[PDB]
Amino acid sequence: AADVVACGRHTGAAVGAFSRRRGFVARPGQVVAEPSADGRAVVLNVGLGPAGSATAATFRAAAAASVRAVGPARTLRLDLALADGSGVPAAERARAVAEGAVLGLYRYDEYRSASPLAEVIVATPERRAVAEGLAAAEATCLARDLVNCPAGTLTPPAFADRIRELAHTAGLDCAVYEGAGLTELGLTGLTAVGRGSAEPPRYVELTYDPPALTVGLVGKGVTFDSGGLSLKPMKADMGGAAAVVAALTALPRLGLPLRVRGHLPLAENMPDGGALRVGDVVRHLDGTTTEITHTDNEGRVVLADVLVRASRPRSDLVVDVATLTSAAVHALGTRTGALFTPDDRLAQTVLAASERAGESFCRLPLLAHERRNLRSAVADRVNCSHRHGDTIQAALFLQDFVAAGVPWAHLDIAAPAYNDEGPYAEVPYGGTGFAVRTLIETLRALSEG
Amino acid sequence: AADVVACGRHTGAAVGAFSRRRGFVARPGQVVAEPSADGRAVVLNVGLGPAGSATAATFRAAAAASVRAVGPARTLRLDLALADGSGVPAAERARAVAEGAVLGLYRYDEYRSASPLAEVIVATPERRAVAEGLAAAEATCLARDLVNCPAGTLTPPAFADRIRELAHTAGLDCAVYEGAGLTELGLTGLTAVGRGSAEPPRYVELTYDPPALTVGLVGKGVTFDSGGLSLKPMKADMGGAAAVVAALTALPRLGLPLRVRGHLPLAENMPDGGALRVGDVVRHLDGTTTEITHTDNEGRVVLADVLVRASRPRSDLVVDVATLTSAAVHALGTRTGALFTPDDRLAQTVLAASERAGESFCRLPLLAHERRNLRSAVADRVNCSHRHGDTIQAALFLQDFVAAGVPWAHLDIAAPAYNDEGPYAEVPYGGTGFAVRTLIETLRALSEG
Amino acid sequence: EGLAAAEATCLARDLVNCPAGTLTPPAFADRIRELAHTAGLDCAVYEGAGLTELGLTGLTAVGRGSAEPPRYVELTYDPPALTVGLVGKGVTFDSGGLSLKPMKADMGGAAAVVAALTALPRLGLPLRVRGHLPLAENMPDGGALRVGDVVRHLDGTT
Ligand SMILES: [Cl-]
Ligand SMILES: [Cl-]
Repeated sequence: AADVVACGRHTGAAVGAFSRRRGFVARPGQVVAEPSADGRAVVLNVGLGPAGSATAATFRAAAAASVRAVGPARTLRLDLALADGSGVPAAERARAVAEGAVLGLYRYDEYRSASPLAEVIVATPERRAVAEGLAAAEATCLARDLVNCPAGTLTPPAFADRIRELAHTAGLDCAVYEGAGLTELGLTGLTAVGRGSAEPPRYVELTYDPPALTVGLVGKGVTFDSGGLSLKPMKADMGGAAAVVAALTALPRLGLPLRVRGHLPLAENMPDGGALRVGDVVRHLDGTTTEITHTDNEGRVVLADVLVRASRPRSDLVVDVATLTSAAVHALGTRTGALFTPDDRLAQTVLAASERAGESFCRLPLLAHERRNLRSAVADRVNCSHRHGDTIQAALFLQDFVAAGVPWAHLDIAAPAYNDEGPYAEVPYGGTGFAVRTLIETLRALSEG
Repeated sequence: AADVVACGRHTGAAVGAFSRRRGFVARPGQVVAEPSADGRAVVLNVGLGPAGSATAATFRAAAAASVRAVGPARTLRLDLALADGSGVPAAERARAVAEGAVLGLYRYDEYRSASPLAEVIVATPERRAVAEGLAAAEATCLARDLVNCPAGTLTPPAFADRIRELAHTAGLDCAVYEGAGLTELGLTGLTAVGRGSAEPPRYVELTYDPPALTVGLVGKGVTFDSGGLSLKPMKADMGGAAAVVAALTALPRLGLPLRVRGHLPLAENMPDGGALRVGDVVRHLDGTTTEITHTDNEGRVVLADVLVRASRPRSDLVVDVATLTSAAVHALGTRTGALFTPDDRLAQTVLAASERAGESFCRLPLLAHERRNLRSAVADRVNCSHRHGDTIQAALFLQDFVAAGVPWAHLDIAAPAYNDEGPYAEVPYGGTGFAVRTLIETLRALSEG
Repeated sequence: EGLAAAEATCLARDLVNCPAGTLTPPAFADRIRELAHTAGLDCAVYEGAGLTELGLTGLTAVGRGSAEPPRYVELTYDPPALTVGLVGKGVTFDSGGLSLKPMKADMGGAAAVVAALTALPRLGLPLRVRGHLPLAENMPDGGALRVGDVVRHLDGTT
């Protein structure tokens, strides 16, 4: 038997006298606990708001609120997806409730010294949708764990080792490049940025090959970013690599008819007697040059050569994900990512995917007039203009390295990848796993078309 | 006879040997001067780039480059709009060339102590288009003059006087509110913000009533902003009011079948023994309250009551224009404005209008999750969260004051209203008149539908 | 005369413009050696133990944080009755060290001295001129010069 049962209630739905006396008015995520009818167990009444305004995000948030209110129970049954009357179809309700339950239960206690809850059950006939939601949420929590991991544990070599182990679990193809084998690939930005650190850099390629469409995902894996010699105005700057790895791990379970390759440059950015210097010039894999005008804009320099490699003459589409710029957050706020692409059809695909996933993105323009801020007196471009517009300038910088004719999108997720404000809804303090579920929904949509 | 004739040349078009020897390759805006065939005058060869890639902006920029290269000539004939072969229709070429000529000739020398050019002629059969372009550019230059004017000359009372004089020129209806007559309107934000200054505030309503659609335009007219007691991290913070006034002055010439009302709060924000204090609460015209948490976010507080008045139970649509937030510029850069509206159809109308005008805007989202950053411990809202996302938060703040059911758009033009980098194309250093031409094109489109 | 003076100026411009990753102290010493060879200016490059022997304590202390080792170069034009010594600061990259700045152009003095010396054989001045060129990077590092450290100089002062 369930120790606790969570009942979804839209505004106007009947609850008992005790629930009314406690102030239950079905506000989204409001929870009031009471004894079960027979007095042997617990019932949670959980608000879903007005039936007419409810979305999948309402259900996701209500499930997370339910799991947070479980107390010392061993078993919890969520009946939330059985609540009908909203416009959210049964399968969408089931998927969202399953996701919210896993996301809301997430804890990162690995590094504390010194959970009665053994089973969460989602009630619904939509078993496929439950499975899909659990898998998406489990992938999100993998990314959360990677971001939360101290940089001393998750070094570039350790991260490469972890990716290899994850790949083995579905027999994703995995190649790890290190030392002389890495030098051979000509990823000059990665090796230049990574050299100051005592930890050597790594490059990992991770392939799902279950198709007619091949998608390349590029994820920024800076495991610790101190700003280098220039300083910042630090373990979470591998959030892009975390999102890409996690999305790839979810694909074998979903069984999408789509080939997907992950490209993952891993490094630390540290000050040191041998660190990358202001004024240095990097000669990239495509023969073009970048002048290092600020060592804290290292991400774009690392990604450059990987985008050349990923788009070389073959992937039909390349998507990069990176915690790239701080300028983004000033106008967009802390919970919204930035999307760049020249392809309007790809923009709509990514944006609709983010809406299904409950993740907030804003498309920003690849402004031609900001290219003047890439100009260098010495090299082909700079990595920092010291002027306003760095979020757009970084996107334009990356665009230079994507081979002619290859559709491309760039996701700048610096702010929403790490929550330094309190927990809310299904999102914890700290590493969030932001963009995992957007990526999965994007890949699902691309596989259909 | 013309002392100078400017000839438009697309890439591949024939020029003489001298022009080739000087390096003329028809780059957009490249100018090479040479003797006329008879040796009595001057010819400018002016680049228009590849015929296939040329836009109206190409023509606007080429015309501005031509006028800058005139030397001591008394008369200039631009033949640029006669260049065909691009996809830009003849009327669009003529309008753009006329605009670029006026915009490129602009100078603000009123305050220097101690122009042989008497006539600029645009050659084309499209005389209506030339007239339209000259009028749009003349309105833009009016806004440039107002922004460039020292704050000691353009005080709130002086600005109100200037608007009255401008209105008289077409018999636009004009009402100026001051002193006790101003107090009666209940524009509490304007009177609170304006009180520290020795200059009293003004409120001006300016109406074009030549229609079935009535549009309200609200323009922020802070003639000098010191930041108040809180300080800034200053004469150009009336760029929104300048744009609105200038757009209104252009309507009688164009003769649009559309009623348009301008609403213009004018004030200085100064530190003083009687200045607005951090912690003060403003009770607005709609009965709601705002807590002043930072005196440098005064614009939104001034606009609040005017939006109540402008949308009160009647205008079919309200558009506000304001140099509102500095956060905008960090990710968008210095040459792009921010557009906010909940109405997708209105967004497309404004964006297409800006494209016709050659002005850069980016639509940003009214993010529901940023409303939590409007919360106050004392009042209904704050004017500053001290958190990231202020550009979005300011838009949400303003949205609160627009009456239910009234379509609304907000243009945040803080960065592109004043060019503190060098002149380029048709844009000078200093006051730019940004958004005048977007507003005119928006009103044209609305009048058709 | 004008072409030669301007060509020397442009040599200095090239050295200053060169990225610090290319123009390291060892690379700069190599370039000076090659320039000297072109007129047979006498050139001595001091490195490692040979450098330590000269007792240029300030140079070795400042230069130690960097992965790049310091160099000291003496470059002599000896075509005279007057002998002039030119000393040029050759910090090829200055990060500020551990204290930080409030960076490749801090070898402009060494560049000017080297370039002036290269112009003398063409002009044929009846004057002996010696260049003295300490070359190093100033970097933060676990082994970098510390605030509070004391340098004992070649003259015994601190
Ligand atoms: Cl970067
Ligand atoms: Cl404001």
